Amino acid sequence: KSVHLGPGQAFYATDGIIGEIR
Amino acid sequence: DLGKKLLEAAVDGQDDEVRILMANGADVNAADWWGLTPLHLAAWHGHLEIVEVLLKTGADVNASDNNGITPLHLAAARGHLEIVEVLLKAGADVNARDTSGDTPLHLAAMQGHLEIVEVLLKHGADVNAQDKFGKTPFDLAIDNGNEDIAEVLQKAAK
Repeated sequence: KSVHLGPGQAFYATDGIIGEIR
Repeated sequence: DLGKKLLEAAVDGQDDEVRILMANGADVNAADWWGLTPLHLAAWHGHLEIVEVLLKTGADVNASDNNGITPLHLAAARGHLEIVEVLLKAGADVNARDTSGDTPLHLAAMQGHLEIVEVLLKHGADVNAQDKFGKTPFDLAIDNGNEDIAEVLQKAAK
């Protein structure tokens, strides 16, 4: 739920969303 | 609805329920608000048998979510080697860019998954690919102290 910027940003964004419904 | 339950079944490893839902007419390519499909969620959580069932029943191997993330990105990033192999055999785009310009090879290099890097390279991954931050997979390996992956990418680039 911290915002990872730069390389991997898209991945971390989706990885966090999936973590919500998981 | 059946699509919501299939997304839940796929992320939670419910092999039996995935088959029950697809028998009862669930859309194998059901997408949530965020563009995520059952195959994304099974690939993310390492549910190999579900990935195989979904692909067998018409799942879109190259589905991207709102961040351009494909099932292969998620399996590569999350270290699910057998899933990477199955997704590539089914026609996953090995060089898909997400909205950061990261490829599966960038994410495997960043996340320290060496056998996944090797399989991606074997299937035509672009070693020279630069994300939107100007990084190659080699650069992300170096940045993350993944020296084995950095060495393998330097050889591939030669």
